[PDB]
Amino acid sequence: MEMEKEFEQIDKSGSWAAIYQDIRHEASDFPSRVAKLPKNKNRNRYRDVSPFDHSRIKLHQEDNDYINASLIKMEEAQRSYILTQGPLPNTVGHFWEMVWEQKSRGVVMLNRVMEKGSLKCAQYWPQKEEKEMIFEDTNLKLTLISEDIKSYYTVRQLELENLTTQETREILHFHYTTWPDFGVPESPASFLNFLFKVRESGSLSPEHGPVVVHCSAGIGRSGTFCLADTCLLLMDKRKDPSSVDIKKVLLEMRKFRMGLIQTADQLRFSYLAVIEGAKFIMGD
Ligand SMILES: OCc1ccc(-n2cnc3ccccc32)cc1
Repeated sequence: MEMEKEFEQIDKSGSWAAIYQDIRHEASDFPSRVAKLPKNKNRNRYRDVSPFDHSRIKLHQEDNDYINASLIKMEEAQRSYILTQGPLPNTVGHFWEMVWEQKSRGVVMLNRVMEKGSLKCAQYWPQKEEKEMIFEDTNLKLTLISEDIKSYYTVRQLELENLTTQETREILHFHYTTWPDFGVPESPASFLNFLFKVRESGSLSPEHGPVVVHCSAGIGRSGTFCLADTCLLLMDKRKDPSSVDIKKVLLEMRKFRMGLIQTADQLRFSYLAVIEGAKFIMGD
């Protein structure tokens, strides 16, 4: 079926939970043996969210190459994304090592450091120009260059230096600051505006390594971001945009990381975002 009318048909019939449970039943199951080794317990935030072995990002280290991060490679859309958990106190150096080694231009953050009165990820970037951060375990230096605070999101320019070679690179930090502590946003307008700002920066384009996107577990809000982006790109590429099937795209992405889209409300929000976004791309 088309999307917008499949949407109204699920709303009127109140069957979002049944649709979402079908997706969970059909989703791929691949091994995640490296994630579960005892030496990696303090490298995982949640015991039930792990990268598959076949798609995990490897650190370029011989001691321990493990990080909780996955490469999502979308062949028809010609887009790739790295989805990862929010960094832990003992993985902030690994996180920036990955950004460096994978040649990423942008980092997309979809959570606040504290939500619901608890810490959802480490404070992993510097907050003042004159107070830079040094990660001694991976030999990197990170400096805040500039910060632009808007009503729904903040964009930061960062300098990452590999202290071993003295090479430097400019990284863009795109921080969506207004996702509610409970539920999903009422309108997708600010989330779509944010997605378009990431696109306009070059961070999603083939002349760079994959964008790094995270929330707390790296599967819920993070899954919503890449699902909406890929569906909109396919609607631009195909002769028949109504052929794009958001459930089929989500199941393809779940071949590369488990659990993408965590609730039926996140599934409905993803439909809403793609529907509204497809009107702005053209003229309605
Ligand atoms: O790239 C954004 C983009 C491109 C095309 C379209 N689009 C045009 N006609 C359509 C019919 C059905 C569904 C989507 C449609 C939307 C969004």
